[PDB]
Amino acid sequence: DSMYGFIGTDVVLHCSFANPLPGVKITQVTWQKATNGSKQNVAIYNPAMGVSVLAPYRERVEFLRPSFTDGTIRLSRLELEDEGVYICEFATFPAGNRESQLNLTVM
Amino acid sequence: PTFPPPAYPYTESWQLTLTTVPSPFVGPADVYHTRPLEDPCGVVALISDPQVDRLLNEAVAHRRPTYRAHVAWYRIADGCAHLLYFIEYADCDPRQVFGRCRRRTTPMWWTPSADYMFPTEDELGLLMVAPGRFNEGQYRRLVSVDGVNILTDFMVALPEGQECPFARVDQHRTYKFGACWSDDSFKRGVDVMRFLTPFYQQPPHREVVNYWYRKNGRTLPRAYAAATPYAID
Repeated sequence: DSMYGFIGTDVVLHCSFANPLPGVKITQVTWQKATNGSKQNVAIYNPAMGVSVLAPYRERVEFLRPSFTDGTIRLSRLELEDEGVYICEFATFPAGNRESQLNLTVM
Repeated sequence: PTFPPPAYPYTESWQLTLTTVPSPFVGPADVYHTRPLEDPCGVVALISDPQVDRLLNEAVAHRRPTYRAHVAWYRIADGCAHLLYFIEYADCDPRQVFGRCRRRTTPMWWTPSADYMFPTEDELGLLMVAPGRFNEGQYRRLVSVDGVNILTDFMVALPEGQECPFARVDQHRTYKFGACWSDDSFKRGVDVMRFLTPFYQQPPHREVVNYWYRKNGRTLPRAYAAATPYAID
């Protein structure tokens, strides 16, 4: 998936989970950026304990509605450095980690 | 596969006292070697008593009603360490076996490895299910009770030649082992949930690794032979 955003602006990134079969529990959603060689996590949601947003995104990233039927966050005030692959990782049971990906372009 | 219930009751959180990964470079470490695989689709048992129950006996000796603790695993490269695992405990009962704690964090994993690695029932050892050859290397475990650290290094060897035909090798191509950190970086503070991600406790973690394994014709061994202070073959 490819998304486009403008600097200073905001983009809404979506979590593209397909069809969650019977009977997988979806436990968790983690947003991740591929940078430098691996991932680091951007934000995590879990109905169990709620929402956590990680540095350096602590003031730019926020969940919209917290859910897996969504998985949708908001990036604010875009920056050249934000361009790249964003992974949406889902902790499912008993299937394990399931992920999706999107490329962001900042213009 | 039913979703396992917790074992014992405990309040589960993402964090307790620690927000940064504790350094593994915290002293010398006793060396153990995992026993060789019969066939490359088998299970490797990073298992070795850290004799942590002494520290539990002293807590009963000095009459401390609870101990705190944390466990972490690392992959040691050259002057630097990759993250693999972290979990923290609070208000544990010294009279019970290790891990019986009223407050614990969700384990924090490096997810590519979580796909085929998972903790043992005692929470002090690791199991490496059907590993690709890239998993060769030095694994360090940190056990800490009331601020006192026990380090163990596990050297993992696997046959040259045969690599298991269904080993998880995809994520590794893309992300590998993750960032390599030096004691300096650890001191500065490597955020736990930035580079590690919250996962399932040992029982449900086991059922997922088991479900994948089965789906590949194999089944988890009933028992595992511990690691030795010496090399074999």
